[PDB]
Amino acid sequence: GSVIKKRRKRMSKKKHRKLLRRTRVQRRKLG
Amino acid sequence: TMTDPIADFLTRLRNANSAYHDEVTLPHSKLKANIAEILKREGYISDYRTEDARVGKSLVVQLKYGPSRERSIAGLRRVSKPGLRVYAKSTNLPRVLGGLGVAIISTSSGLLTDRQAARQGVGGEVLAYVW
Amino acid sequence: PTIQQLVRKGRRDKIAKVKTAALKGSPQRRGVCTRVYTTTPKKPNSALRKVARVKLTSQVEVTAYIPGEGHNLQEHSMVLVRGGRVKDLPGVRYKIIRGSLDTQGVKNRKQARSRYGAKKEK
Amino acid sequence: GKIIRTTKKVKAHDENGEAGIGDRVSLMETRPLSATKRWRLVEILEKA
RNA sequence: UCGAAGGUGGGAUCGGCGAUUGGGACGAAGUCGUAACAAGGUAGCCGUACCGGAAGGUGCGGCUGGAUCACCUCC
RNA sequence: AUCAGCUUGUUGGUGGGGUGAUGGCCUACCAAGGCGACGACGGGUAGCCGGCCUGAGAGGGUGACCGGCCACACUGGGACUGAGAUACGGCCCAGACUCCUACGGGAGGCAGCAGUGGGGAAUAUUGCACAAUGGGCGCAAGCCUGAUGCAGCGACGCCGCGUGAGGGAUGACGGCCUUCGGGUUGUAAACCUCUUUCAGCACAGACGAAGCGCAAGUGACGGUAUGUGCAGAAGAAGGACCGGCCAACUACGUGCCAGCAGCCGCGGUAAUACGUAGGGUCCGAGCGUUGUCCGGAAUUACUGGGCGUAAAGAGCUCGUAGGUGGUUUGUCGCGUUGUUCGUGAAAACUCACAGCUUAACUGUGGGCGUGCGGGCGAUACGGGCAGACUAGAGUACUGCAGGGGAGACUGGAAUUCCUGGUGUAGCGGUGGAAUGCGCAGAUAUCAGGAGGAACACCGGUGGCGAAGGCGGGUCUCUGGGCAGUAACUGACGCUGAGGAGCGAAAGCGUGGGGAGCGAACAGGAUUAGAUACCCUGGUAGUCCACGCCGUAAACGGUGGGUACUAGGUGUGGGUUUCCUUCCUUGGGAUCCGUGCCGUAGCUAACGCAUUAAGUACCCCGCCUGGGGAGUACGGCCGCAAGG
RNA sequence: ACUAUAACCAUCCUAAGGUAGCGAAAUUCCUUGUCGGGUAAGUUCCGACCUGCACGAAUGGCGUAACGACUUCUCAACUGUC
RNA sequence: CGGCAAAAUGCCCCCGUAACUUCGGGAGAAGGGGGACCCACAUGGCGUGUAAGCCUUUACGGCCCAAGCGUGAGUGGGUGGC
Repeated sequence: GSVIKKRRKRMSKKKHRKLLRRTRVQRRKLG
Repeated sequence: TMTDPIADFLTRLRNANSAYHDEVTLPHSKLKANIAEILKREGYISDYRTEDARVGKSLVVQLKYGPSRERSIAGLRRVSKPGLRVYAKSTNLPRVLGGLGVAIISTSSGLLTDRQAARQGVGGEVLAYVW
Repeated sequence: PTIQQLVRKGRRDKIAKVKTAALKGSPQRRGVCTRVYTTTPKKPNSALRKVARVKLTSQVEVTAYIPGEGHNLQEHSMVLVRGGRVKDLPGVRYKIIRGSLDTQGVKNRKQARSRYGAKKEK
Repeated sequence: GKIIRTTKKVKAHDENGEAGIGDRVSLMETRPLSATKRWRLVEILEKA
């Protein structure tokens, strides 16, 4: 299997983790 | 573990047939002997006999090949199996190879072929197909 | 799968995507033109496609395509819209029926007249 | 086409209560003796 | 006595709007950089942690879905 | 189940009450039950069926007409009368709405037939008759019947018919194309005969009524259908399409425009794809478009699919419910199977026949109604019951190999630092350097000391473990495996939804420890820029104890069990016959592992191939185009990260 | 690629140029900042924006269940507070 | 300036209680129902305990126990007042 699919999935995962890091305190205070 | 002795018998026959063996041995039981009887009487196998084994008895089957080494059996399929079992009435008995094959049916009158069961007006469990 | 797995879970068919949800089970709907304008298609093609913004009777705001050569549609014009997709335009699934209600049949049409609401010449 | 084994609970009525738990009992239908009670104990085939 | 409707009360549950705010898809030609594909010029990717305008970098463990190993003298 | 708990007249008993009738139907007392992952309790949607449409069938969608059952009658409660009540055109109350009122109070209920307004893309006449059939009352005549029988309107559907037929040419005119020759429209037309279907006019005129009536008559349809005459081809054709799928091509106009398009895709001055004209094709009182369902789609695969790399094997085990199960004897007749009886309304469907001038349509008679209930027959298989056996499974005994696991103690090399000699001016680092260290005596060399971590050679495609994983030594405790004997039990097996446990590294908590390495962080260098690669330092962390986490390219990208299907050759563990020195991998045989090459077979191919991805059987997990997204919302778990 | 800002670049200075988080704040002068909510009417109050005159990580930063004769705002009830 | 001060709630027994949470709380959350007297069940139940009775290692003994004294809670009916 091409590593292209792994690359797409990893970019999605990395962006989501970055978003989670950027809004940790906001999420904690809203929940 | 072993679940279907009948299917194991059929697969021993099929595997020996593909390998052009002249001989196939397996543990003996009444049902397997009756299936061997039907196969021999219908001319699919050469001959069968039952020796005795170390514990019980064995079944020995001679495979029939033509002069140019062409197999006398074209296929062997198990129809009714543990889990999903198949029963047919006397009127909707299956046809094998458009009638060119033989379907073995277990009726209360014993083991019969599809044509015998149709002629006698009986039904039962469809054990296997031979063609 | 196994027969037992089938009797335990069965087979579930794929769900069907509903097309033209704004029609709400009707072959046609009547709407009023929120705004009549023009737009450019996808990249491979190029034109000035004529598109109307229609507010249907099913309370759905929908963008519809105007077939034919010339049209006489302006604001607050009652039209009858149907289903039909235009490949070039991204999100247009409806076409305005020519020759019904305010919208007029095209002019000087002599072939496929019934598809553009142009009467037979006398 | 597979043969499926399903289980069902019925409530029977026995006067003297001679039937314990685990006994193969025989039942016969009857008119409603109460809500949910529609069977009458005939006899115990084999205790256990 | 029961009893529809009505009144009081505290909760369930389904939707709409919401100043502000997050990401997603698409958009010839804008800006910034070169991350991947040939050993892509630091092999790549998986989990995890930290860090960084951004792709990304680095640590620990793992995988091959990673390329090259010339000449090589005795027999 | 992104709804796991629900129930207190609720589950049962007794005595009463109540009812046409049994019954927590109601009631007093008593007991504590009842239902639920075979999905209770919630949420959403829905009148059910004969049937209808689609399909080869299985199946899928549906419940229009006609036919059966249920429910309701402005909304919500209630009873009364009665043989019978959701009492549509009954009653009582409450409510909303509409109307009358002398303000005290009253009236109303189209989801009956027409009709109106509104909503909508969209669905009809405020018609005729009780002549026929059915119903109510009456002894009866008779009366009532918007049930019903008819008519009106709408190509809304199915079916049928017509718009003419024969003859008619070097094939007229016109059109269009042209190679300028001519070709096509085209036997088409014009003309010559013939026939009039259907419409139009005239005349006659029904059946439906073995009916009703003891009156003399009685048909709503209807003076209709129909029949006979009259005249004349006379009054009667449009729609879509023509690049390929997919029958049917040329010219002119326009030029990335205007536009077309179901998909592929067509528009760039010479388009068979746009527009228009000739021609053509397919249908035809229709032809197309849109909406919806089935088919094609084997694209949810029972018939009839898959999971090494395309989407798809849980990280691995144990085990609950469940599913499934070796050889054999007897019995039951639950499944299975044969036959018979009852039922499966009619209509519909199919076969045959009959009647409408045919057809649609209608009637008659079979079949169908794939099922269920009762009796009778069979016992091969499945199952139950009662036994038996040892080939599976397990125990016993004798040996065997191993980094399997836990604890305790302990060894040596090397790195680092500290102390003391000798000893000087560099050491260190790189592709090349610089930060840095040293001249306060560094690096080097020797002796001594402290401390932590990892265990060179053995050591490999070799061993063990379910997987993660596991090698300095010794001791203690402990798990599994294999071989042989076969002494013992006698099917005790397999798989396993959920569930429980284990689970690399990183990370988290508390307490220790910290030599080396080292995210972050500092400088140096490279660079256009270096939040990097390289250099010098370097904190968490790496280590120990006790707990959390629960993920990995947790991979053989290959779930577990079992049987069968050519061989050749390494290597690990163990038994045994024969060369025999019996030293020897002597060689063979056999059991259990672990590699390589290779048949048959399988696969899209690569490849797999007795350790299967071959041939089959049992059980589990998972897949259904790509993104959005393993993300949002809800929930559970976690200290958090997050899962 | 309209305009706007500036992910980006250059340059001077320093021991280093403020990170996470929060921000009209017990810090915000201008100021009753602006928008939203609440009221018939809200310089106070709550939510948000960031232009932080002059927040900011043990003179700790940001939160936080429970607690308070603390400060602030709103509602019901109750009343001679009116 | 500000509900300051007053008013209001207030007990017992039942029923029933939200967000959030450090799982302990929040909580007396909130919100609601009954409460007098007489009679009957009822010479009832409960406590105590004498005589009687039973038992024993017999005594400053144990058990039980009519009578007597004390006492709730409930159920049903009735009575009176704002």
